[PDB]
Amino acid sequence: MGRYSVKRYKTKRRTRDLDLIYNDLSTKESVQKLLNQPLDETKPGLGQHYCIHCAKYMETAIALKTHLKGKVHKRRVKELRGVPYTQEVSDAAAGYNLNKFLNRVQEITQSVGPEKESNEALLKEHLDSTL
Amino acid sequence: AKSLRASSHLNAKSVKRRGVFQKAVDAREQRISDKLKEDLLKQKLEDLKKKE
Amino acid sequence: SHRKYEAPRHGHLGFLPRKRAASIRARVKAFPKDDRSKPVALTSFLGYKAGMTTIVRDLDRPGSKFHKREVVEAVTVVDTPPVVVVGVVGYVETPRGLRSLTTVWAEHLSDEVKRRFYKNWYKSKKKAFTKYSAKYAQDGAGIERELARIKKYASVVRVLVHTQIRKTPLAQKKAHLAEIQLNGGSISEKVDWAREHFEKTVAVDSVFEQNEMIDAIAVTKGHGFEGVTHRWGTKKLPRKTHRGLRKVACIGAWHPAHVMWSVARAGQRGYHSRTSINHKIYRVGKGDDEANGATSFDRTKKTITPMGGFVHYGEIKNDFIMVKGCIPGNRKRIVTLRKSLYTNTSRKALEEVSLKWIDTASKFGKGRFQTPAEKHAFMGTLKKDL
Amino acid sequence: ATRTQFENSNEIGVFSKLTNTYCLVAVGGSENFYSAFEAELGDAIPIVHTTIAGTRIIGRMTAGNRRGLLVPTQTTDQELQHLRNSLPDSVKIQRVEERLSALGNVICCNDYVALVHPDIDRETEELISDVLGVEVFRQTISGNILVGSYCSLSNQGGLVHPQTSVQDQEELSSLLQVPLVAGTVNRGSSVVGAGMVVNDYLAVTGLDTTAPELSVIESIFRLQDAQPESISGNLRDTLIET
Amino acid sequence: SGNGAQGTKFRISLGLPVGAIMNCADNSGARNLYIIAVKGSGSRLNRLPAASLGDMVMATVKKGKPELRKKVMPAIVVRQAKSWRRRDGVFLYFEDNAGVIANPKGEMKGSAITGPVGKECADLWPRVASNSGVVV
Amino acid sequence: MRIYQCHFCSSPCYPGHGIMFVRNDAKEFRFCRSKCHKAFKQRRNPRKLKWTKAFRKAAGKELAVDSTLTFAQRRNVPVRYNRELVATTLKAMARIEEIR
RNA sequence: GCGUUGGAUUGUUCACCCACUAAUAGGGAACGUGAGCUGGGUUUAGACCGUCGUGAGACAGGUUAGUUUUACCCUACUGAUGAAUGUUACCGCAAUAGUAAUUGAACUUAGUACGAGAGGAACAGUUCAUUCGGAUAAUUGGUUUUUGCGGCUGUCUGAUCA
RNA sequence: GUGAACAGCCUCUAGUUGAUAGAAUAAUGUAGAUAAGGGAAGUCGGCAAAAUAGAUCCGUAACUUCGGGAUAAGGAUUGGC
Repeated sequence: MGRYSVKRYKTKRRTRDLDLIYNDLSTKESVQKLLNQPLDETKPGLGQHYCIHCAKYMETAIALKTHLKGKVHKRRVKELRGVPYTQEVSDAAAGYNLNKFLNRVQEITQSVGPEKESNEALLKEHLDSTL
Repeated sequence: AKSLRASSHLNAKSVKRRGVFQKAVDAREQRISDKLKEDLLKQKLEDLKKKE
Repeated sequence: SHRKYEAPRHGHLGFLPRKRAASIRARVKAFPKDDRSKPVALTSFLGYKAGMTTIVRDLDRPGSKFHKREVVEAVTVVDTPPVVVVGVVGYVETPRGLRSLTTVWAEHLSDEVKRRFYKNWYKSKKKAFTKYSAKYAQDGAGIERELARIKKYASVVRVLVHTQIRKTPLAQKKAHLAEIQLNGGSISEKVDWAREHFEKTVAVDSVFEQNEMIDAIAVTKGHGFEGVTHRWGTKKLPRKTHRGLRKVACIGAWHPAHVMWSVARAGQRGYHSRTSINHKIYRVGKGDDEANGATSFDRTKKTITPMGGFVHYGEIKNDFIMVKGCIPGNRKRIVTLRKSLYTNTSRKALEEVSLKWIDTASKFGKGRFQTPAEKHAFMGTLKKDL
Repeated sequence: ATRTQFENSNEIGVFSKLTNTYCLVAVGGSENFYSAFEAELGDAIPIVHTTIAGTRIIGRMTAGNRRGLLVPTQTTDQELQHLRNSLPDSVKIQRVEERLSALGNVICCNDYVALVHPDIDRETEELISDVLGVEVFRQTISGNILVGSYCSLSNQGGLVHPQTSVQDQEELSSLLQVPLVAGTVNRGSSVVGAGMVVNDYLAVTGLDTTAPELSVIESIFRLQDAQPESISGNLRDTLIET
Repeated sequence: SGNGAQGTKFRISLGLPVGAIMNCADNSGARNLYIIAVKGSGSRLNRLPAASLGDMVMATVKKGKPELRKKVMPAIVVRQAKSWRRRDGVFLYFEDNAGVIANPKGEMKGSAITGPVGKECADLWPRVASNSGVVV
Repeated sequence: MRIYQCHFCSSPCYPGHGIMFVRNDAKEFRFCRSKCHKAFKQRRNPRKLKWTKAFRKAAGKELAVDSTLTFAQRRNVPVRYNRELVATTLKAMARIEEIR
């Protein structure tokens, strides 16, 4: 309706979203798939220098050092902390599928949580060494 | 294709009115005329209450 | 030249002239013929339109690609209180037309139809039929004459009726008169039917029933003096043309040196009288019947009146006709429902519907609850409750 | 070995599902396609007019054998209720939620061994083995990604599309434990799973399917009662030309 | 409708007009498609022939294999991103525009289709329904 | 008919209300109304918006864990329709609402 | 009676190609159409080139830049009132004038009729769409001075509040 | 006061409250805006409008009279306490 929301938030100009980015950090395979992508000509960094949290390609390796030291990227780290808000959070609020929802909160607290927190802890060690 | 007022379809449509689709109307005009006879009998019963 | 590019005409020349109609109740131009063996049957009925709502339906249509599947669509709800007979008119066939020759009135009339005959009710001494009701003395003896004129003469018989505007939440107090023909055979049986209904009210289900194709006529939505571009559909001139862009550029040629009658000028839009045919009745509910909105599926006691009622209208606590599509006219206006004018041929005019869910969420905003019991269940409790 | 045409399409496995103990048909238009199943099957098994998510393509949305029937997520509650009313209690009917909806392209199976798409999740792979009572193997036919569209099975034998290498056939028959032939149906369609339906005693295919192609199909599924499939060597004379 | 299209095509909203670059979904070897014309279209002064979900449109490849490029060939739309109407009570829209290239019979060219194919297209073209990994 | 809730609003969405979005990952996002739909386009967070129900179950408002809130789950086996099951579920749903 | 298009190069009509479609039929109305437009072209003054001329200058050879005025009048046409028929009020009749619907597919009939061969119909029954028309606002979308609610920047009321 | 600034916006001293007004919100206007999907298919022609913009840091091509080209292109960031 306004001017500014139509500029950034059309359907054409949409980012990935907060659901799929949590699944990428959930395992060790897709961490190493997205870091070590094959070079592609259409993509901005020629298929290199990609941040996993902010799904965004960086041009130069110097453009990661300035990106990781900033309030934009610290924002997306804090955004991905809790349970990633699937559809099941919306239906459990109405009084519908608790045990489907209660098992997911149980697994993410026990199993997937500290495995994701280990995978992010190795990204900060990996991007430190290459840069 | 054939237009709305062509002689072929209007001869074809006249047979269907002789058949099924007039029977449903003649069934309809008997059920509605039954309730209109029961419209007087309910409204004459309320007139009997004031006769009391 | 030769126009270089053919294009269909803008506007329909059948509906000329576009002008304001004579009254807010459109007169009916033609009636279904006469099936003179059938019982006596009122041809039409008149009620008040009230809003719109959505209906889902399991479509029982053989041959379609939506056979045995669910279909959502929009319907209109016309408030239809019972209508009471007050008069009988006969028409003699002439070689000039149909000339009326006799009215007969019904010995005592309600306060509403006397209000139709004045424009200043509060000043008048209300002397409307006072010298006429005295003519129902010892045996009447004039009314028996004027009835027997219709029995002898008068090839067709129409029945004066009026509505019950005091029962409608619409605040206007003045009923509308109407003429409705009868289709029973043997005009003595036409006129002896109507003599037995003086001061007597006719319901809605006694004129229509479900799955019937009807047509509604009304006066459609005055918009005032409106320019050509939205009135006829003329294309806009591109941008910053000298003297306007919402108009017709070329209006004629050098011969004939007169503006033609068909060149899309500017003027009135809306408030015309229209006839739209083949509208299908889904539901004939009753005012005394609680749980009108409950289908065979829903099993929830609720009336079709949405939360906070219809917008710009009261409550449907009366008989109603749910019909699909969109009747011309707006809310709180008077429509007239004729019946079909000919036997309809297609399979669509034969199918029996079964409504699966009626919407009753509020139309004053984004309605998200059917009943107020749902909302207080879903919200929880509030500060003002305890 | 019956030729049958849905409205004017030679595709049958798209529009119908056929196992050993039931059959599923679409509802479009008129009962010509439904009658041809009553010509062959009789009253011995239930045949069900059904829709899946309000569609007509019910052979590519569902997947199953004589033990079970799997419907995707978008199957509505009425249509899931309608399947259990018709089919008896010996069949299990269970709605499955996934990423990918079309189970017919993804799961090809017999009564005994199933094959799945590689990207299918292991939380369904457990459910497939539990409902259908079969084994599950993750494999691709000739590097083509959809094992249900490009392969058709029964307990009798199996048929694959002609891009399958001969090395690929010998490896894959050890998994399915049935003989395998590269073939075409409906005059050279590569999509051999969608073109035909087959169970252990009946094959129904399109009208465009030629008489050399019926000879291959009647052989490998052994449709006559005294066929040991070795008559394909006797039917090799059709194969060299066609 | 026309040739190859089984059944009738109901009314859905017109999303892709002439000159619309849309993604190429299959594994044929192209990246994007450029609509130049819509088969089964009308004829009215100054209208643009607009495609919809599940129509066979002629489309040239702008970016892809040079073998596929510089020749006109049919294409079937599978994703729309304009809000259209299903006849049960919902309006839905996809994320982007997409099309797969085809012969005039209505047969597919590649083996796979990535992303969801529309339900209105999947009833209409059976060969698209054969290669559809994900429906809806 | 499947009275599904808003993805953002957790409010019931009757047939003919709101928009659905379909992701490339092919899960459905059926929305309550245009208010909730434009909040999802702008990438806002329903844990932080105070008027939604996902906030209230999380932030110590209206109770989350209950015995009556477990009855409504889902069923993926279609139990073949005896009447006397259905006649008691009408007594069941009337009672669970009285207790909730 | 009813339709007859979307684009590319040119100021150009004309011309030809690409593509859809049932088809892309031909012409008139001051070679329709400027107080309807456009100024692209043509038609003044400035200026460069080529030819001609001793020279002023010529060329409608080529190329650049160039003031577009008025309707409130009568009439036509689209709309809107109204004196005069005893008054005023309601319900009607129909003279005349206008007129509107249009094409393409699909299931079934049928892979049947037909064939020295492959190939390959229609009428009856039924479902949808294309162009046009008339309406309507349930729903979805668009619009916001309800400045309805909330937020933000600079400043001003001593600060909070407003 | 904000800010690079005698910019723009708001205020203090000083000055003015003058420019025919009242009621309603039809068409067409003049002035100023927003618009779903597609993005020049419009047109003599991207005319107009939209987009970009201040600032710190990284980075900058063909060519060149070696002075330039250059803010070339392109990329990260900006509040509060």
